[PDB]
Formats: sequence, C-alpha cells, structure tokens
Amino acid sequence: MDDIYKAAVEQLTEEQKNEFKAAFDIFVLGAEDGSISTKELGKVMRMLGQNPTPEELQEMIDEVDEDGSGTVDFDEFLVMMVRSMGKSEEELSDLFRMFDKNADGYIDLEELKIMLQATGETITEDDIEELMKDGDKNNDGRIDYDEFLEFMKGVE
Amino acid sequence: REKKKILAERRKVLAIDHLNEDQLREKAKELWQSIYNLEAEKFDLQEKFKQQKYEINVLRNRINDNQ
Amino acid sequence: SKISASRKLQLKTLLLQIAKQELEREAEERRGEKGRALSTRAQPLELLGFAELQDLARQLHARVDKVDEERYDIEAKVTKNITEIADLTQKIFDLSADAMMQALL
Ligand SMILES: [Ca+2]
Ligand SMILES: [Ca+2]
Ligand SMILES: [Ca+2]
Repeated sequence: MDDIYKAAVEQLTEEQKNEFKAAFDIFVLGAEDGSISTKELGKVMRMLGQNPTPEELQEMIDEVDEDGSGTVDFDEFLVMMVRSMGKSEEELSDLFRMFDKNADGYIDLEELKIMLQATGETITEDDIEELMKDGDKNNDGRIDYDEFLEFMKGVE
Repeated sequence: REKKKILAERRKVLAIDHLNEDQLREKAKELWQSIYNLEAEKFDLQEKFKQQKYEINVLRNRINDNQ
Repeated sequence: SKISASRKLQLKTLLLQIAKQELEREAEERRGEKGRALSTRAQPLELLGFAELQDLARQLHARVDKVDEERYDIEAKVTKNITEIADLTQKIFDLSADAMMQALL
C-alpha cells in the first residue's frame, strides 16, 4: 500500500507541489528545524476543528516518517498529503485464478510474464524483475494468494 | 413387487394417464420446460463445483504455507 | 528501485485490466458451453398420435423425477463444499487534506 502513494506524489503537478510547499511554509512558521514537530501539527490540527492527543499526534508524524527525526519534512509532507486524497478482496480472488494458468494455486514468474505481454505495453527485463521481487515477499519464485492481496492493494 | 416402487410409477398414471389430447398438448410442453430448467440448474451447479475445487485447493496451499 | 513506482503502479493496473477481460471472456465461453450442453441434454419438443403421444409424456414425467435427483446430488456436493470452504477459511484467518488546504491558504 506504500508504493501507491509515491506514484501519486510523482504525478503531482508542479502547480500542486507549489501550493503544498506554500502551505507547508506556513505550517512550519516558527519551528527550529524548519519541520513539522508536534507543536506545529498540534496547532493546525486543534485549530482545524479537532483536538488530537500528543501521543496520537506522533502516529501521524511516524506514519510518514521515513527519516525517524520525529519531524515531517516537506517530502514526507507530500506523502502525508497524498495519503488523504481500491479493490475488494473477494474480487481480487476471482482475478487470482486468471494469473494461475496451470491452476496449481500459485503465480510463478512465467504466468506473470504472459500477463505482462498481454497488456500490450512494452515490457522490459527490469519491469519483470522489479515486479516479481515486489510481489514475492519471501523469494520462492511465486506469489501465493496472501501475497497477491498485498500486491494489489488500492490498485484501481 | 415393491410397495414404494409401485406407488412411484403411479405418479405418471395419476397425472397423465387420464385426460385430454388438447391438454396433453400443452402439458407435455410444460413437462419439457421443467426438465430444461432443471438441466440448466444442473449445469450451473456443476460449474460452481469446479470452481470450489480450485477455491479449496488454494486454501489447502495457504493453510499449509502459513504454518 | 530499478523503475519508478509510477510505472510499477501503471503496470499493476493493466494486469488486472485484462484479468477482468479474461474473466468476462470466460463467462461468455461458459454461456456458450451451457447452451450447447442444453441442446444436447434438452432436445427441444416437436410433434402426434393421441395414443402414443402419451407414453412420451409419461417418459417426460419419469425424466423430471430423475433429473431433479441428479440436480440434488450435485447440489448437495456444492453444499458440502460451502461448509468446508467456510471451515477452511476460518482456520487461516487465525494465522484531512482538502479541509486543511482551505483553512490554511
Ligand atoms: Ca523526517
Ligand atoms: Ca501457477
Ligand atoms: Ca512467495
């Protein structure tokens, strides 16, 4: 569910990234490290018609703290913004059978490559590589039903 | 000579062996309609049985690997 | 990563985009498979002799009593599969922004 937000971050118009940087620079008005700590996220949340706790405040900082410095910087702030802007499990099961062509109950690399070529789009050696090691989260050359669910989180 | 066998075959006689040739016309029709509809239910029940053997097998794979 | 996550997501979306189409294609195949299995198993009616028209209506009546038993036997198999599927599934389960942008800028 993570690398679905970085895509939305990547496809932000530079006119959207401008408004966010502008709104981010008001956010951090008067912070030492120039970043959203708990004071900054505190004010703008309680003044946004809310009132979260100091503990509950950090779990929004740490939900997008890919730095660990308790402060949401601008790049983490874009991920925080796109997080608040999929496919049902019962429906993903019906499609899991379409991949598993030999009907064994797993999705090996060959079944993935056949679907990729059937997309009509030009597949590369590196598209196939990154996708398989993204879905196969224990490196057994195959994607069982439980991983395929994690693989298709939020995919339209 | 079975009691439940003689009575079973009598269901035809009580329902068919007694009346009109013009009603037998429009009664043999509805008798085929019932078979076709049941033959359709039997096709779909067979197809769902195929899909469940896949559903069950995928579960047997998951229950094993997740242990 | 060797590729952008924006492409990674664009490819994932196109994989389901055709897997859906293979499913609907599979449904159309199964629709044609049924009609063929129905013209074989349910040869439509056509006419007769009022006497020996009856022994077919008798034969149809006997067919219904057998067809529905065959339909029951396959149904009870689907029924027991539902019980095991739900039993098997039970075993494995154990193992704001836009409101902020306006109130800021
Ligand atoms: Ca940080
Ligand atoms: Ca397979
Ligand atoms: Ca795996």
